[PDB]
Parts: sequence; C-alpha cells; structure tokens
Amino acid sequence: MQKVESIIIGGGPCGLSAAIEQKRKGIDTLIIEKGNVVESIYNYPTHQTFFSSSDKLSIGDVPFIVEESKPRRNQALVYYREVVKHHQLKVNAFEEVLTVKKMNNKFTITTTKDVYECRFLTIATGYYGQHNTLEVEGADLPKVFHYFKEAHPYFDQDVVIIGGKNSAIDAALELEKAGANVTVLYRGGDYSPSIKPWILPNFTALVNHEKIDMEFNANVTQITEDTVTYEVNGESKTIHNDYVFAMIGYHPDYEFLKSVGIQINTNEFGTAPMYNKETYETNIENCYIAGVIAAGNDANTIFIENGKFHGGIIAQSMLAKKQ
Amino acid sequence: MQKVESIIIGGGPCGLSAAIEQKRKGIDTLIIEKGNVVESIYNYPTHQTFFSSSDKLSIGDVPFIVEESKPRRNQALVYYREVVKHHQLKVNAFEEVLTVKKMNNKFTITTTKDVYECRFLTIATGYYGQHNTLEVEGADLPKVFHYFKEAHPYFDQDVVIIGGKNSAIDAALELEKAGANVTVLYRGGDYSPSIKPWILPNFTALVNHEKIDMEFNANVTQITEDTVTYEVNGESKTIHNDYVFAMIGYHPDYEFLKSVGIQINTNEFGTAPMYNKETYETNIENCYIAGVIAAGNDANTIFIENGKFHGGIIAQSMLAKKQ
Amino acid sequence: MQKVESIIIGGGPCGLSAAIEQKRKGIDTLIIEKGNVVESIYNYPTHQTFFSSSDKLSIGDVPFIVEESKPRRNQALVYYREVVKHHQLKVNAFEEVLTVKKMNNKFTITTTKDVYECRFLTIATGYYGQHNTLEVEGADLPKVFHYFKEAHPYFDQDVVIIGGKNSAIDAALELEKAGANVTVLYRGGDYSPSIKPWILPNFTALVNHEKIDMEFNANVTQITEDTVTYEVNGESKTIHNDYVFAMIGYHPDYEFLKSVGIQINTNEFGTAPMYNKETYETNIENCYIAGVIAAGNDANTIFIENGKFHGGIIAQSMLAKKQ
Amino acid sequence: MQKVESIIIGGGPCGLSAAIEQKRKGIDTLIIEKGNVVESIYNYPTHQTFFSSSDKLSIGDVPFIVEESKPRRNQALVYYREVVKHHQLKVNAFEEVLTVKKMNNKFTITTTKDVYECRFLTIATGYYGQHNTLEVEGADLPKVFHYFKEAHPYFDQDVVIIGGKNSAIDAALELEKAGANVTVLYRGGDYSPSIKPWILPNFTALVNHEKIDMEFNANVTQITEDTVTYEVNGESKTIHNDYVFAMIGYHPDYEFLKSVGIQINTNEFGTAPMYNKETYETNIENCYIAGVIAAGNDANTIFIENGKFHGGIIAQSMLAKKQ
Ligand SMILES: Cc1cc2nc3c(=O)[nH]c(=O)nc-3n(C[C@H](O)[C@H](O)[C@H](O)COP(=O)(O)OP(=O)(O)OC[C@H]3O[C@@H](n4cnc5c(N)ncnc54)[C@H](O)[C@@H]3O)c2cc1C
Ligand SMILES: Cc1cc2nc3c(=O)[nH]c(=O)nc-3n(C[C@H](O)[C@H](O)[C@H](O)COP(=O)(O)OP(=O)(O)OC[C@H]3O[C@@H](n4cnc5c(N)ncnc54)[C@H](O)[C@@H]3O)c2cc1C
Ligand SMILES: Cc1cc2nc3c(=O)[nH]c(=O)nc-3n(C[C@H](O)[C@H](O)[C@H](O)COP(=O)(O)OP(=O)(O)OC[C@H]3O[C@@H](n4cnc5c(N)ncnc54)[C@H](O)[C@@H]3O)c2cc1C
Ligand SMILES: Cc1cc2nc3c(=O)[nH]c(=O)nc-3n(C[C@H](O)[C@H](O)[C@H](O)COP(=O)(O)OP(=O)(O)OC[C@H]3O[C@@H](n4cnc5c(N)ncnc54)[C@H](O)[C@@H]3O)c2cc1C
Ligand SMILES: NC(=O)c1ccc[n+]([C@@H]2O[C@H](COP(=O)([O-])OP(=O)(O)OC[C@H]3O[C@@H](n4cnc5c(N)ncnc54)[C@H](OP(=O)(O)O)[C@@H]3O)[C@@H](O)[C@H]2O)c1
Ligand SMILES: NC(=O)c1ccc[n+]([C@@H]2O[C@H](COP(=O)([O-])OP(=O)(O)OC[C@H]3O[C@@H](n4cnc5c(N)ncnc54)[C@H](OP(=O)(O)O)[C@@H]3O)[C@@H](O)[C@H]2O)c1
Repeated sequence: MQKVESIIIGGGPCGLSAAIEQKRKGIDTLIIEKGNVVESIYNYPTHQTFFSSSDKLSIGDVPFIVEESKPRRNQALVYYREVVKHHQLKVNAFEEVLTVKKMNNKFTITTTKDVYECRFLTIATGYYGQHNTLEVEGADLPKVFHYFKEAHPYFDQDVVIIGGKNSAIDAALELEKAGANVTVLYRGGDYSPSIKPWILPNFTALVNHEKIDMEFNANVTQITEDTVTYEVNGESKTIHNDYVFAMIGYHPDYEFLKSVGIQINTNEFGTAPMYNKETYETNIENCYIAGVIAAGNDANTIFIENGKFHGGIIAQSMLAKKQ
Repeated sequence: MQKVESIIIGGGPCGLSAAIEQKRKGIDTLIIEKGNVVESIYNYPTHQTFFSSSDKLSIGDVPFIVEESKPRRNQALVYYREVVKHHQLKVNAFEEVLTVKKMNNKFTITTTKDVYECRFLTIATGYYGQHNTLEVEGADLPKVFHYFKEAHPYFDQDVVIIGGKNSAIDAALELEKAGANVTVLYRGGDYSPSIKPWILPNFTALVNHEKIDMEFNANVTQITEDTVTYEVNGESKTIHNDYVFAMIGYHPDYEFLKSVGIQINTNEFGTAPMYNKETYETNIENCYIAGVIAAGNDANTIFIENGKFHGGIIAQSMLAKKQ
Repeated sequence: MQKVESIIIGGGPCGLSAAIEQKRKGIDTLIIEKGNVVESIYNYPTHQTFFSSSDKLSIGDVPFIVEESKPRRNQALVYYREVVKHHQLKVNAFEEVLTVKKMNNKFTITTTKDVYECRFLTIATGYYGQHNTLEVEGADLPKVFHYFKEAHPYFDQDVVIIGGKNSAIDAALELEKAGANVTVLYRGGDYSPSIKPWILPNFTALVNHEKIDMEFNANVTQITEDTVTYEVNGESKTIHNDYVFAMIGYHPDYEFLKSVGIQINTNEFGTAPMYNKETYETNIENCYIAGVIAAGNDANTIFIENGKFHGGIIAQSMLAKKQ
Repeated sequence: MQKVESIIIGGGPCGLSAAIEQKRKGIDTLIIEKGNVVESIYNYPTHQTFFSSSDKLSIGDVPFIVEESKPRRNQALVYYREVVKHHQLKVNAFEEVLTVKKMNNKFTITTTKDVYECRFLTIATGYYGQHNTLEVEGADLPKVFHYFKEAHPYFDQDVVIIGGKNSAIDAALELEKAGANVTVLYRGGDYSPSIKPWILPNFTALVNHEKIDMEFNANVTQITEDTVTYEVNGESKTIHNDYVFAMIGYHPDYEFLKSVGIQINTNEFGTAPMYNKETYETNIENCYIAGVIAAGNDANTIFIENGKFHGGIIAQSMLAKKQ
C-alpha cells in the first residue's frame, strides 16, 4: 500500500494550511482530496465575491494580492493553486476517503483508489458536502436546489428562495439581475445580522422598489411542480413557482466522524466533534481536525481567516509527540 | 391544444433573430426552448471571449455595446436577455420539441409539456448539443469530455486535447494557465487556418517554451483510464493521461431533422439539410431552418454574424405566403 | 457668423438629453461643449463606480446595459458616445462659451472659436467644473487638490482629506488601499447621511481597525508645505502632511448665469436660478436650463436620473413657442 | 548632509530589484524616485495591458499572481507597492536627482529636497521620461502629445499618430474604439517587427475595413494649428487634424549619465553607457547602472524580464568591494 508520516483529508483552505505548517516542521504530508484543491471555492457561484479582503484569506506566507478590495471566486482559485505550487504540496486529487481505522498507533485509510497507513491524521473535510434537509412536502422534487451557481437560466422564471443568510441575499440579487421573479421566504422576523452590512443595502433598495418580494415569518408548507405554498403568521398563501433554492445551510458529515471513533459533544457552540481547544486533537489519539469542521453548524463561528490558524496549532502538537 | 401562427424551435441568437423579424412582419410567433434563451452561449466555457466584435452579435435593433473590444460570455447573456425584454418575445423555456408531424396545412408539435398547432415552423436548433463521435477504443470512459467548461479542477492533472481548431487551442491555453500538463494531439500537418490569428501566437509561444506538448500528424488509437496511446507517422507512443478533452466539433441533430421529413443533401459544401438558398425553406412546405444548422458539417460557414440574417430572409418568404 | 435654431451649452448627460428630445420635436440644435461630451464623467476618479443602476443613467432610446449591478466610469463613457453616434447630434467640442447677450428675440453667443446667433438657448453646464473655495491659509499650495484621480502616487505619503461626503469617503478608501496614511477631517459631528449605505461600512471598518484616521468636528486652519493644522472643538493639532484633498463640494458657475441676466435666489434649502418649474424657462425669455444647474431651491438633489427628464419638458415649451 | 552606503536613482522595477538584491547582501540602500515607485508604469495609458506573462514581471521573491493571461497596468501598480512593503525598502519619493559628483570614497547627490553622500551609486533612470524629439514645424504646439493616456476625449476628432511601434499601434486601437478618425503615419516600408504578433491582427483588420487610415513611407513635414502635412516618397498631402500623437519612441537621459562622468558610445543597435558586462559597473568606480538604460550596444533588448537581474549581479560586485 502506501506509508506516509501524516495524511490530511481535504484540500480546502484549512486543509492546505494544515499541510504547509506540518511541512514547515519537517512532517511529510499527503493531502487526499475528493475533488481538486479548494473544491469548495470552486463550487461557489460563478460570480461570487468574497467578504474578507484577500490578505485575510492568504495562507503560508504567499501573499494574496488583488486590485479590488474584495477578491472574486476565480482569483482565489488562481491564488490557492500557486500556494500548492509554491509549497510543493503532495496532493492526491479525485480520490475520496471512505474509511479510517486506527491500528496499533497507526491509521488505515481506505479511499476510492488505494489504501494508506499513517501516524498522524488530520480531517479537514469542512461542511459543504452535506446540505440541511428541507422537510416540507415536495422538498425532493428536482426543481429544488440546495446550491446556487448562475442565475441566467432562470430568466423570466418564478423562483423562490428559502432562507435568510448571505446565500439567500446573494442569490436573490443575482437572480433579479437576470430577470427572474424572485420571492424570498424567510422564517425570521427581521434580516439576519450575519448578512454583511455592505450587501443588505443593495438588496433592501430592490425590495422597496417592488422588484423582489421579501416575506418575513414565512415558513414553506408545500412544494408542487408548479406552486409553492407558505404560511405567514398563520395565513397560508399559494403562489405560482417554477424553481426553489433552499439556501438553508450545511452541516459536517457526522456519520464519517463517528465511524472513526470521534464523539459528538453539544457544548457552547452546539454539536461539535470533541477536540482539545489548545491543540485540536480529538478523542482518538493522533487524530486532529482543522477548519470549519471544528465549529459544526453555526456557519459564522469559524471561516477561512480563523480556520487557517489551526494548522500551525496542529503542527506544534504533532511535533511535540516526536519525543 | 395550443394554436399559434408560427413556432421557432431554438432560442439561440439565430432563433431569436428569426422571431424578431417574423414579429416585425406581423406574424405571431412562439419560441420553444429546451433550455433557456441562448443556452449555447450559456454553455460556453466560463471565461470565453467571443471572436466577433460585439456590433456583429447584435440582433433586432438592440445595440450590443461593451467597453472591451470583443465581449465575454456573460455580457452576451445579459445582452440577449435584454433583446427578449425589448422585443416582447414569447419564449416557452424548458420545453423540448420531441415530434413534428404535418397534417393538412398545419404542423402538430409535441413537446415535453404540451401540443401545439401552427402554420409555419422554423427549426433553429443549431449543432452544439450533438458532438462528433470519437471512434477510438476508450471514447466512452468518463475521463473523455466533449465540452470544455473551466480549467481549475484539472490543476496538476495530465491532460490530452484531441482536435485542432479554436476549441482545442482555447481549452489548451486555459488548462495550461490552471497548471495542468497539457498535450495536444492534432491529426493535421500544420496549425488549422481557422484558429483566429490573434490567439495562435499565445499558443505557439507557450509551445515553443516547452509549456504545452503539440503533436502533429497524430491520431489517437486507444484511451485507458490512465493512459492514451496515439500514432505519429506510424510510430506508436503511450503517455500517462488523466483526462481527455475531445474537441472534435459538433453536428446537427439529424435524427430529429429526418423525423420531421427533411432531406439530407450531399453537397460539395459539407452535407447539409435541404433548403432553398434564397428563402431557407425545406422540402416540407412552410418549414424553415435558420442558424448554423443550415451549414451542416463545417462550422466555418455560419456563425452568429451572418446566421443572424436568415431571420430577415425567412420573414419575407412567410409574408409572401401571407398571413 | 453661424445661425442655429437652438443652442445647448453643455454636453453632459442632461445637455445631451435636451438635444435628443428637442430633435425628436424636429428642432435643430447644436451642442457647444468646453471639452468633449460627458467631460464630467471623464474627470471622475479613474476607478469610480456609479451609485445608480445603469438603466437610470440611460438617455434617449439607447439602452445602457452592463453585466455588473452598477456601471463603472469607462462604461458610461463608452455608452454616452454611442448615444451621440445613434442620435446623430451636432457637437462642437473644445469650445467654451464665454459671452451671451440678448438683442431682439435672438441670442448672440461668443465662444473661443466662433460667434453664434440662436432663437432657443439651453445652459446645461452642471456644477462639477467649479470647486468650492477652501478658505484656509495655504489653500493655494500646489499640494492642495480639489479633484481625486488615482491613489497610486500617494503610496506611503501622508494625506489629508477635507470633507465628509461621498467624494471624501471614496477617495479615502482608494488612498488607503494604495498605502497612504489617510486622515479625514470633517467639520460635522457624525457621518453625513448622504454617504451611500453600502459604502459607509467599508470605511467604518477601516477606521475601527486604525487603518484610516477619522476626525469629526474638525476645521482646518492652516496648510504649509509640510504640515496641516486643524482644530477639534477648539483644541489645535498639527500633523506632518504631504498632500491635501479638499473634497468640499462644487457649485454651478453662477457668475456665468448672472452675466446673461438670470437671477439667483438663495432661499432656505439652497441657492438656484429662477425657472418656471413647469417649463424650466428662466427669467430671460427663451432661455432654459437643464441638469444639476437647476438644483437649489427644492429640498431635493438632482442627479442624472431625474435631471435628464428636463430635456423633455424643455422641448414642449420650445415646441409651444413654435418658430 | 545625509549619509547612506548605497543610493539607487529610479524606483521602477529594475531599481526596486536592485534594492532588494543589495539588501539581501547587507548593503544599506535608499531609493530616490522623482515620482513615486514605478512611475513609468503609472504613466502608461490607463488601460494598457502588459505583453509579459506576470511571472516574468516578478522581482525579489514576491509572486505576481493574476487570474488573466497578461496583467493590466493597475495590477502592476498594486503588485510593486506590495514588493516595497514586503521587503521594507526606503523610498524617498517626489525628489528628483539633479546632480552627482565624485569626491573621495564618496558621491555627492543633489536632489530637489536634500543632499546625500554615498559609497555606491546605481542609476536606474529608464527611458520613459525623455521622449525622442519630433523636429518638425509645429512639434511644440499644445495639440502635440508624446504620451497617450485615454482616448475618449478624442471622440470624433481628427487624430494623427506618428510612429510605427506598439505605442502607435496600441494608441490607434484605443483611439479607434473611442470614435476618433485616426491616421497613422509611419516613415517605414512595412509593419515594424516589434509589434506583438497577437496585437497586429487587430490593427490590420481595422485597416482593411477602412476604419483606420494607415500610410507607409510617410514623413511628417508640418503641423499647423489645424492641419498636418506629410510626404510619402516625396508626394505632399495635407489633411485636417485636431491632435497629434508623436509615438516616436523614447531614450535614456544621456546628459545626466554624462554629467556624472560615465562615457556613452554609440554603435549599431544604438547608444549605451560604457560598463562591464559581468558587473554592470560603469567607467566611474562604484557607479553602476540597472534596467533598460543598459540597453543600446549589446544587440539585445532589455525589458523588466531580463533587466531585473542586474540587481543580483550588481550586488555581487558591490559585496566583493567589501567594506
Ligand atoms: C458563497 C460563499 C462565500 C464565502 N466567502 C467566504 C469569505 O469571504 N471568507 C471566508 O473566510 N469564508 C468564506 N466562505 C466560507 C469558506 O468556504 C469556508 O470557511 C472554508 O471553505 C472552510 O475551510 P475548510 O478547508 O474547512 O472547508 P472546505 O473548503 O470545504 O474543505 C473541505 C474539502 O475537503 C474535501 N473533502 C470532503 N470530504 C472528503 C472526503 N471524504 N475525502 C476527501 N476529501 C474530502 C472537499 O471536497 C473540500 O474540498 C464562503 C462560503 C460560501 C459558500
Ligand atoms: C466556445 C464557442 C465560442 C463561439 N464564439 C463565437 C463568436 O465569437 N461568434 C460567432 O458568431 N459564433 C460563435 N460561436 C458559435 C455560436 O454558438 C453559433 O454561431 C450560434 O450559437 C448558433 O446559433 P443558433 O441559434 O443557430 O444555434 P444555437 O445557438 O445552438 O441555438 C439552438 C438552441 O436550440 C435549442 N434546442 C435544440 N434542440 C431543441 C429542441 N428539440 N427543442 C427545443 N429547443 C431545442 C438549444 O438548447 C439551443 O438553445 C461560438 C461557439 C462556441 C462553442
Ligand atoms: C464622483 C462622482 C460620481 C457621481 N456618480 C453619480 C451616479 O452614480 N449617479 C448620478 O446620477 N450622478 C452621479 N454624479 C453626479 C453627476 O455628475 C451629475 O448629476 C451630472 O453630471 C449632471 O450632468 P449635467 O448634464 O447637468 O452636467 P455635467 O455632467 O456637469 O456636464 C456639463 C458639461 O458642460 C460643460 N461646460 C460647463 N460650463 C461650460 C461653458 N461655459 N461652456 C461650455 N461648456 C461648458 C462641462 O465641461 C461639462 O462637460 C456623480 C458625480 C461625481 C463627481
Ligand atoms: C505602453 C508600454 C507598455 C510596456 N509593456 C511592457 C511589458 O509588457 N513588459 C516589459 O517588460 N516592459 C514593458 N514596457 C517597458 C517597461 O516600462 C520598461 O521595461 C521598464 O520601465 C524598465 O524599468 P526601469 O527599471 O528601467 O526603470 P523605469 O521604469 O524606466 O523608470 C525608472 C524611474 O526613475 C525615475 N527617475 C527618472 N529620472 C530621475 C531622476 N533624475 N531622479 C530620480 N528618479 C528619476 C523615473 O521617474 C522612473 O520611475 C512597456 C512600456 C510602455 C511604454
Ligand atoms: N467571511 C465569512 O465568514 C463568510 C462569508 C460569506 C458567507 N459566510 C457564511 O455563509 C452563510 C450563507 O448562508 P447559509 O447558506 O450558510 O445558511 P445558514 O447559515 O444555514 O442559514 C440559512 C437561513 O435559513 C433558515 N433556515 C434554516 N433551516 C431552515 C428550514 N428547515 N426551514 C426554513 N428555514 C430554514 C435560517 O434561519 P435562522 O436565521 O433562524 O437560523 C437561516 O437564516 C452566511 O450566513 C455566512 O455565515 C461567511
Ligand atoms: N475562438 C473561440 O472562442 C471559439 C472557440 C471554440 C469554438 N469556436 C467556434 O465554434 C464552432 C465549433 O468549435 P470547434 O473548434 O470545437 O469545432 P471545429 O471547428 O469543427 O473543430 C474540430 C477540430 O477537431 C478535428 N476533428 C474533427 N473531427 C474529428 C474526428 N472525428 N476525430 C478526430 N479529430 C477530429 C478537426 O480537424 P480538421 O481541422 O482536420 O477538420 C478540427 O481541428 C466553430 O464555429 C468555431 O470557430 C470559437
């Protein structure tokens, strides 16, 4: 098979950051990535603009420099590739990790392509592969999406967005610009505080001009092939509808985490894996986590700017157990 | 059922132009589009730049104005949508025509959503949905694509491009920029003349700096999941290969075209459908074609710049038959 | 000399707008523009982003279409030229009007290039060309600018911005992004309400992170070659300083407006010329005004969006007067 | 009155490269830049696109990374500012060096702000600040420019471009897209080979579609207030003309080079300073040159790509001379 000192699952920004810092401390690493590096950013909507300036998205002392104040999706793609190039990272792409088992102070990794054995393990699988379940009648119709890519094809289509965070407001602005008839249905009373303060004004101006319908305290009750039905303050309303974007968030793959022996916890920030806040070691010895996997659900506690510092934390602890 | 004077199958640029021009002659028309309007352009590679200046893509008295010299893919999308808004065109999107039958002096159109009855029929389906077949061992593996979209995921992958015209050279530049190891295998003796003269220098410079492998007189003989084997002057070579981009062109849906009763016609121009060069009417009375479909095989006869003129021709002939 | 029915001083969007609508009524016009068309937009800062969507900046039967939400400076430049091209407008560029006198029912216009005589006259000279006078010691130093263009050359220079409106806040973000040490000195107590609600948060963040110095209740008292001295509620502070941006607003050339015989007003809200409100005719018979020059009495501002509608009103009144 | 070990005159890319390389070897450096860093690039036409990929513009191990194939002008500005920050280079901006004289183990440098005294001097003044003399009647009219910035204000004006290299060809394209009536007058027989091969096809298409006038073997004889008169193989022609773009090249400031005591000496290829090819030291001990100024006699061209390597070679010779 293959024997590597350390393996990292996930080549997102926090996984990449983990490999660099371990390499800086002389630990030979291998990143195993289900897609290619930073698939998450690759799957952003085409025109997405980050909300961090780009120095705050940079990892391992390769500067992320762009003329705009905030960088776009494709600039991050070009940046993180250069990071891999510059740090000479060993990346196994298009190889999904399917099973991890610990065996006599060693890990046994089974992927869709090979079998590996390693001493240190780092799970940076993030949360984007598992979208929250909608739970209304019709939530499985193919007209329902949990991801937004481009708005052009929904030109002159009656579209509904369920949810109220940055994904919801981003998609509605883009869909309105492309000629969809957009209805946002949000179950809260007022705009979520996590919508970034320099975006909400562009969205709110359009709802005031009767160009987008914004409904608060709205819960969707039924989705058919050509209608959506929602209730507001008890009152049920039914509107014609061609497509539904369920922008209701994501969550980590807990099945995968449990099957390696990692515990769920429920504490200050919700259901999170068990880990040593000071070193990021989990209950399974020599198994670390990095990235938004450490936060759990609340997609506003850990992003790239804080998550990229895990790797350095992991490196100190991994180097320490080298007596 | 549904009764319309005129139906146009295809909401690409040529379909749209045909609708405008018929409407200008007092003909009530309906576009039935399997996707949404200008799906073709919607399915271009993401960062694609047109080779036409943008005055030459403009249709139906809506000026296409951009600050760049040649427009990018997303600008055309914004533009063609506005064309539909301005000209109040009826487009039934996400509705594939499945069957056309002639009965008395009326056509009966069966789609995935309804049945229509019309006097005049205009097939503007273009050729991008039907790719030329590779015809080598391994062409059905999932590592073989006939459409290029974005290059990032092929970062650090060993990629082979089959073909020689603008699709191959566009995709090679984009894949090289994204850090792939690109090998172009072209069955010709020299660069195809139809590659645009302001792109080619960017390709050859990278070729001359040994950044892309370019092979002439090369025919691919086998594709396995991790190799490609091709012949050059009889000599066989086998190189490791992760993905294959078969940029060998596209062709009209001749099955659908025959199933309505239209004759295929062996010309010394490239075997195309039967049509009156002066009116674009087929062998079936009141059934016209417009767009690149009238070119047949070669794709250097009809593009948007001239193909957008069929509409004006067809409208005259339909008006001659009156109503 | 030269004899034209109607003359328009000013080829900004509102001057151009007046010409199109008068021409639509079969009235011959000539635009005399001190620069070339839309010089004002041309003298915007290089990277300036309009605050309107681009349909609200469109004039005269030419759609303003862009893929972004709000268009950039050069997109409007490209656009307003096509408006002139499409409407075949006579424009005499690089010709400043210096002198207007009434004799009979006829005007005699004296420019730096010719002498003109016309029946209808429209003064659409806007306000961007005459900056408010600073009125501090040192305001004549060459280090004092009343216009912002690009920020690069102020890299690692100590810069002061006088003012607190959109010009001041835009210029500060640009200068900070380019590495200047920026101090904004504003004579008010809080952020001006006219700062766009989607821009302010980016500025506010930089102030809170000590990347820009923001001083309220700040009045500048002296500018020397290498210091700036200001008072904050009376206490004097003096800082090292390399350049000064007095973004303290603009005003129409009222000198020119009186020198033809038009009364100003100065009343409560502001200070504007006399005009009929229903025709936009001034106290001088057959003398109209258009554009932001008409702002001042009314408790509203005039941007391109509402100001461009003057032209239509003007055309009717000129159409009533026949001739 | 101020004392530094080494001084570099010129803060363009090759000067900056010199400072980094000297700093890597422990030499105290100071850049004196008449403008701010990379003023030459700052004075490019607003929309200039480099012809180098951006890897080749990188200096001192700060990677220049951009999503597009060739970088634009403002990206080069953003990058070179980040190099100065990243290495912490001392740059005294807006301080023109007027005089250098040799005295003892020291140079005495006179600028418009101070006097310096140093051991090592590196003159990296480039050529973009000194335009070749036009030397025809009218070359001093204000309608004659030796620098191109933006094309919009020349909308619908009669423009003449003198020259035949990329500056002329770039300017013609930018001036044609903005609606000028462009006549390029070149004293040569055919297109200059130095025009980049992916740009020439865009100009040629415009010449062939009679939208730009291109005249070969044309020499300009007179510039009047509103005409230009040129001879083509002796035949005289006179055309109406509003502005003149003398894109006839540039040259290093050779007086300044002589006034320090460095010998210039012309050949084939041109005139260059006298210097050792292995150390880049001039005839004056401890006075080096860097950048395109070293071009002239070598029959080789010096761009940012090759010119940026002087600094390292110069650092060796300076370090060899020890302390
Ligand atoms: C539209 C949008 C905009 C955003 N903007 C910002 C922003 O401006 N700033 C910011 O800080 N954050 C932003 N984020 C959040 C950002 O995406 C995350 O914070 C970041 O990706 C978390 O890092 P990670 O490496 O943990 O996640 P990921 O990038 O998701 O890393 C997980 C990676 O591991 C791979 N993987 C998963 N399971 C397996 C498996 N079993 N085997 C192998 N590989 C596997 C995945 O394919 C993926 O590439 C944004 C998110 C979205 C959706
Ligand atoms: C990468 C790339 C770059 C190009 N650049 C240029 C360029 O710069 N200039 C230029 O002139 N051309 C360019 N082209 C070619 C351009 O796409 C064609 O000229 C043009 O798209 C043909 O227009 P059309 O409407 O005739 O066919 P299409 O554009 O393909 O439109 C046909 C439409 O019919 C729909 N359809 C098909 N079958 C059915 C059915 N049964 N029922 C309903 N709808 C159906 C399809 O979904 C499609 O939307 C480019 C092509 C590619 C691939
Ligand atoms: C940085 C900035 C951003 C802005 N953004 C927006 C925005 O997003 N949306 C918006 O609606 N507005 C915006 N504005 C305001 C906009 O510039 C004005 O509303 C607009 O210019 C009004 O046009 P106008 O035709 O009245 O006059 P102007 O545009 O000022 O044009 C007057 C013209 O007449 C010429 N002229 C003046 N005097 C004479 C004379 N004596 N003889 C001959 N010619 C003369 C001038 O040179 C000029 O070309 C912005 C302004 C600035 C400074
Ligand atoms: C339109 C255009 C496009 C170009 N595109 C490219 C391209 O794609 N790739 C490429 O490699 N090159 C390109 N060039 C050329 C490129 O600008 C030069 O290679 C580059 O400027 C060389 O830099 P340098 O280090 O010699 O110093 P320069 O860039 O020439 O400048 C030296 C500096 O010295 C300063 N200085 C001058 N006199 C004094 C003084 N007395 N005291 C103090 N400071 C002084 C100047 O202000 C200037 O900042 C282009 C040039 C132009 C005009
Ligand atoms: N720089 C950065 O850190 C950065 C940048 C960009 C984006 N982001 C993150 O990306 C997020 C985008 O939103 P998201 O896609 O992740 O959504 P999310 O955070 O999961 O929340 C989606 C919204 O939908 C509602 N919702 C959830 N489940 C629902 C159900 N079953 N039925 C009906 N409504 C439901 C929620 O209401 P409640 O409000 O009641 O929970 C919530 O407001 C932002 O919120 C931000 O956290 C971060
Ligand atoms: N510049 C651009 O942005 C751009 C990009 C892509 C496409 N386009 C336009 O879009 C259209 C289609 O693009 P395209 O370039 O993919 O199609 P194409 O122009 O037909 O290109 C096909 C290429 O593959 C080779 N080939 C054809 N059939 C083959 C087979 N059966 N087996 C192996 N090799 C084969 C051809 O060789 P021969 O040369 O010997 O025929 C040719 O080089 C054209 O109008 C094109 O101009 C423009």
